[PDB]
Amino acid sequence: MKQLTILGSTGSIGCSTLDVVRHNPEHFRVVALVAGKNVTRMVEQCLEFSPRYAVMDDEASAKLLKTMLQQQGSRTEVLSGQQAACDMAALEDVDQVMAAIVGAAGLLPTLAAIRAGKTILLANKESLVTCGRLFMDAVKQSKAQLLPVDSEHNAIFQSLPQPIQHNLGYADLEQNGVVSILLTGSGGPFRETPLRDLATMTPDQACRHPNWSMGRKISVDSATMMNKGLEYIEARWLFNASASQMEVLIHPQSVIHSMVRYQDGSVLAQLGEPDMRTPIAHTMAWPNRVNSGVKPLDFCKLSALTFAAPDYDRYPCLKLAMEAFEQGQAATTALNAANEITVAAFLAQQIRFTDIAALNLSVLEKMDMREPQCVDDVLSVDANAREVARKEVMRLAS
Amino acid sequence: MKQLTILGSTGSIGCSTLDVVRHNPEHFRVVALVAGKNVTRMVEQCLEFSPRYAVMDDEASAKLLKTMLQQQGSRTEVLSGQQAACDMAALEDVDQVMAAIVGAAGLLPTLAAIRAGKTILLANKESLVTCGRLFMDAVKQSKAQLLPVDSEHNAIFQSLPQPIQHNLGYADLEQNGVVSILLTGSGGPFRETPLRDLATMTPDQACRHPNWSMGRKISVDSATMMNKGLEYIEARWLFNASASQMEVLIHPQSVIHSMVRYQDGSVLAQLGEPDMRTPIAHTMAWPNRVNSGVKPLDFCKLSALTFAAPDYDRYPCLKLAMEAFEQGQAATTALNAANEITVAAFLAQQIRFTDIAALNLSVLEKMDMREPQCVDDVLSVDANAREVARKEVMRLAS
Repeated sequence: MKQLTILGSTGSIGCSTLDVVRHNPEHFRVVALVAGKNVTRMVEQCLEFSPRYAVMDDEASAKLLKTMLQQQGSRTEVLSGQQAACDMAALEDVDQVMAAIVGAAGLLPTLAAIRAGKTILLANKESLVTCGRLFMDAVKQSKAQLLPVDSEHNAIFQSLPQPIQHNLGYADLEQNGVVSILLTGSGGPFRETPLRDLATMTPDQACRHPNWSMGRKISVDSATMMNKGLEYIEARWLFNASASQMEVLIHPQSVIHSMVRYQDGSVLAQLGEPDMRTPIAHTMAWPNRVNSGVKPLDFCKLSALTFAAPDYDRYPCLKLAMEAFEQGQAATTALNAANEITVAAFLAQQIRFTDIAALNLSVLEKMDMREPQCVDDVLSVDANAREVARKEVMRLAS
Repeated sequence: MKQLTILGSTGSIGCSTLDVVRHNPEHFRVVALVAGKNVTRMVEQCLEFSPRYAVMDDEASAKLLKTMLQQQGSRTEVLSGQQAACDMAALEDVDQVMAAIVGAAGLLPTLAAIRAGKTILLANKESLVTCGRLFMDAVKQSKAQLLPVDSEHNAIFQSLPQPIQHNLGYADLEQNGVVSILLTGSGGPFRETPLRDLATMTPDQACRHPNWSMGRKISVDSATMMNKGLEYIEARWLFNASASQMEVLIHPQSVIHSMVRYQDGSVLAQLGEPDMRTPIAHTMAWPNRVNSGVKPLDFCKLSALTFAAPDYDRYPCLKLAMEAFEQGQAATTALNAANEITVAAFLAQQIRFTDIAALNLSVLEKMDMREPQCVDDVLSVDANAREVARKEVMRLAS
């Protein structure tokens, strides 16, 4: 029986996680839930899973949640604030922590889960893009077990050897028969449009906080393969791989989610339906399995599997991301920050598509910052880079 | 440092095994070699790997080998006979035993390797088709570690969880997250013709004892998918899977060598070049890896990956093999024996292609034997079935 804390229970990953709990009330039990302002949804989950505690963004929200739960017979106790989240991640009884809170707000709470040595279900992969060094170091110390939730990372993890799985982050690939990691993907035709996505979003698989403004940034990051690059930066930290132990492959149908190349010629891969309950069910039941309510992949109703090396010429960002990794976390944090701004600039037609990679590049060159020492320097580099990218994006719009 | 005995060192699998030893003289050391009448080749390997002992088919051969080795300064000692082979498989210093001796001659020596609790590199998969119960039972007792050498089995094994890998044969799939095993293949167009094979056989990768008469039986067994069925019977013993935990998929390009379906929706697969040094290098270095001198699979120079459920109507044998498994090892041994005879009958145009499945079927029905208790009853059922299939094949040719 595994007890767990969910950081960001009112997002896509959150409800997905709970549904795995729902189908397996005999293997899991929510100890605490953490969210932002979504009171209504929070109440639902508390009534259904009877968590010990529940944390919201601010007290105004905590109070409302505290009232509704009260006038509805709920033993759950309510708290609020960032520190309370961090404390929820370190509770003694907690075995796993689903780190599904994106952005800065997710850094400290996630770091505290590691500090405490909890099994960490990494679902905010974007945090390794900036605090890769910090998180991975802290992991090495507490021996906290990392289990990637993202689709490709989880595929790689599932395809690696036991010794590397049990010591994710600080093990050695050469010593364990691993020649390279094959990060797969598809972007250009950037897999699917945010338009076709909205059209096929069913009435229950929409726990994902709306924000249409985001699905657009994602598709742009997918057209420039900047998303592949962040996956690259991330993959290198998690698996502790070198530039020469990484291989990027374009795979259109997305059936194979990523693979691992071995010394004897063998290559291991994980395949499956695009449902996020598979990766999630995997990390939660590791090192065993559980049903996630996902359909078995049907090999008869599939399209041909294709592969191709990316054309680093049509997609400068991917090469730019791979290059920043070599320049350290200051470079990666900067690259990420500038991209946020330049992509927004492009959507707001202030610049052209092609200027994204250009501006991103110019920004990295104009900056000269040191390697972030803690979550606070990362944020400093972040904010510092967002400023330059802005002073730049306007000097062009003129 | 792993010391090993090779049973059948002058065949395709044998030299392949030694080449893995050749590239890794720091991880392996041949303790003894076993072969038949190929004196010349035996001498080569003894001079190159300095085995402690060498065993041949009969003394005439042992004497010749003993002379040539002698008049060429070889400390290796020579023996002959079946019992000597069995003794070579049970030597204290031996860590692994490459069981690459096909047919009846391979049963006892392989059984003795298991009895002794050696790590068994199963390369004569056809032995599980008749003594599945015997071998698997004996394995369970000595805790001998089985490591399948065949392409699909090794792919499945590599794609299974640790607990099942470390206890191959007697573990439970349900309990370890495994829903089913996906045995892949291709036969009709039966992959490649023995004609196109001869044409592309290079001057060094021809350690395979000639016998063109065999490559033909293989292609016929591939056109009737009787080979898929034996893979099925075998796969069930090794992985201890039920009829419902087996799925047969047709996969033309043979890049994916087989896969495993999991409870959470994940499916694991192993891919690679068709070279037998990969599976071999894997079983020898398990649970770690070693270089096998096989080229890394190039995903850029591949053809589209296709899958399809087999049409059990066009290929009765596959359905027949799956059905015999349910009837026990008497049925499977019989099915195999009759097939030998009927396929030979077809090549010798005494019957038609379509009569193979028919005759195979009639034979199973006309027989009523008990479950083989030991290697001797299996041989009895075998010989008993070969006789019927003959009395039948001639009543038709009339």
